[PDB]
Amino acid sequence: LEEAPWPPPEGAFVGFVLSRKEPMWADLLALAAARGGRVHRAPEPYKALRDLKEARGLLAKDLSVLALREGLGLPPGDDPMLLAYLLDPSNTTPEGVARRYGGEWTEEAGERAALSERLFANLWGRLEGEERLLWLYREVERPLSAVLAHMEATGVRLDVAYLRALSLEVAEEIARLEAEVFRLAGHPFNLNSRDQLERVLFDELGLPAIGKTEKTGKRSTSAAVLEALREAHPIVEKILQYRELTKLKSTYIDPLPDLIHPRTGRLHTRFNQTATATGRLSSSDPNLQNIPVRTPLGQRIRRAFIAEEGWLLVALDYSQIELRVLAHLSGDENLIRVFQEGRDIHTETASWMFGVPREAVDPLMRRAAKTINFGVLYGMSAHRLSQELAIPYEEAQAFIERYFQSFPKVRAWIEKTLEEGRRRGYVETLFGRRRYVPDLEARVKSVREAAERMAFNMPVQGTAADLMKLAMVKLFPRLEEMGARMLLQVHDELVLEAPKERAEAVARLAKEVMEGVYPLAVPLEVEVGIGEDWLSAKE
DNA sequence: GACCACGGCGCC
DNA sequence: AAACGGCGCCGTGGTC
Ligand SMILES: NCCCC#Cc1cn([C@H]2C[C@H](O)[C@@H](COP(=O)(O)OP(=O)(O)OP(=O)(O)O)O2)c2nc(N)[nH]c(=O)c12
Ligand SMILES: [Mg+2]
Ligand SMILES: [Mg+2]
Ligand SMILES: [Mg+2]
Ligand SMILES: [Mg+2]
Ligand SMILES: [Mg+2]
Repeated sequence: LEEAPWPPPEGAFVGFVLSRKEPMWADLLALAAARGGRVHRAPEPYKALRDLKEARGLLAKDLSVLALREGLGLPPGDDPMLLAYLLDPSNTTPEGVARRYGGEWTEEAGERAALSERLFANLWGRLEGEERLLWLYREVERPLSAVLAHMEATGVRLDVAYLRALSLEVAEEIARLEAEVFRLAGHPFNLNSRDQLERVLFDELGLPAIGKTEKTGKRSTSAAVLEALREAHPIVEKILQYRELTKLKSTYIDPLPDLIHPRTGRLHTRFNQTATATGRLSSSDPNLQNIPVRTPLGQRIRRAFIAEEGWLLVALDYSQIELRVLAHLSGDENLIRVFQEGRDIHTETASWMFGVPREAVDPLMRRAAKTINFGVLYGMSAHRLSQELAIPYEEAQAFIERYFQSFPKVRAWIEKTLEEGRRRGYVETLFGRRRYVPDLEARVKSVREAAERMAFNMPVQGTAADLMKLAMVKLFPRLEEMGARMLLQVHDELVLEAPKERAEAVARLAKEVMEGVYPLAVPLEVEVGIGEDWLSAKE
């Protein structure tokens, strides 16, 4: 390309180099733009951002987030990554996309700008005739990137002093557990080492091995294996408790307070738009989509996620979303009727599991039922949920029978989905998002059947993902008008931050927007709560 | 110091 | 672990 002085014309494709991958923490090392056979290199990157009308090109959201960080209202526009991801969700990296669609991902901003221009031209051409994918791009993915950029730049407040105090307390309990484990082992060792633990349990203590690990075939020390050995030796329970505490402390309690941004005083994640095979988002650096909530200590950690002073968090959560989606996709009368009657499958299953009336089902019991309901739906074995429920194999067989027999058209939709998948080479969501599954025609059964479970799950999980994305795009401008903030997305949950005076109105509006985003054969119901912290806002 | 595979596990 | 699906991060063991 012909070198030309900054600034570039309108509609130019940007290229840029960051000191690190996280846009909220990155230094803008270089900035460039390409248009009309010319490349414009910015002598002064930060000031040059002001000359841009939009961030158009590869990883557009990243540059936009950095711009927002610097108080510049620069929205992301066209991004070849989004086009490639829609064509094939295995297109997740700019390295891969460049190689596949015409270029090479380098470390020079000018070459990145030129690459962005070429890739877009080529990828836009491949979207010719793909009207459903084109609809997803224009109406969902492209505007969503703008929404996500604002969310990333906003961040969420965290009670740092609380977590630091909690760390000291957990450390003392960990010390008690590890000391007991070493005593019971008869000698100290690296309890964090599963290799050393394996030898202690199975060679020294002579406990029976239950399972083997996948890649190397070692005797597994997983929680599922330990759960089976809970009554064989006192050391097992102590290890399980050590596992829980060290997991939470090393993953959340200790790292998170060190990740507070010095300018915003808040915690900033990244919402990756081209990272999953189903169309779901992912969250990273740090992952805020896996904040603990199951155990007491876990809930204690979730409490650290708080609203700004004078504000309140609003948590909105779709009700039984994939089951409702399944009802629409399959068209099963029995399942549709269940949601028309306003029933709760999770509660009903949980009542059966613990053998109690459905009014005696606590949140923890209902949570466990989700493993059973979705597990069985997506192909869990009779042997597994017999171990999950600690019931005889024969009973576990019977549950799987009645589950599918209650909803006959579900199995029909699955068989239809798999056959179409074999013929076309891909499955699709309700809106036409695709996932290629070539292993549907594998001659090895274990491989073929594994692919099948991936294949028929994708339209269900993906449709729910499409619906949430659409809801986010619609909801965002409404929130901006109300002075409320969209903070987090957790797959089928949104976390908002609103002024105390407007909290209830925001909750009501967001609920209605989410419920009426795209009507199905069954009503979409959304549970909403308001609180000073994340945990309180979901109760 | 970084990167890796692995086992393991937090969430949806 | 076991024929649930979808993610990212932890420490270990290991290389470079
Ligand atoms: N396994 C430990 C127990 C907690 C859990 C969970 C799961 C959730 N999902 C998918 C299906 C849900 O529709 C979607 C949202 O998760 P959710 O809100 O927790 O569950 P749901 O929306 O069905 O219940 P609720 O929101 O009405 O309480 O994520 C799952 N999908 C699969 N294949 N397996 C799962 O375990 C889960
Ligand atoms: Mg407060
Ligand atoms: Mg939900
Ligand atoms: Mg949820
Ligand atoms: Mg792994
Ligand atoms: Mg290992």
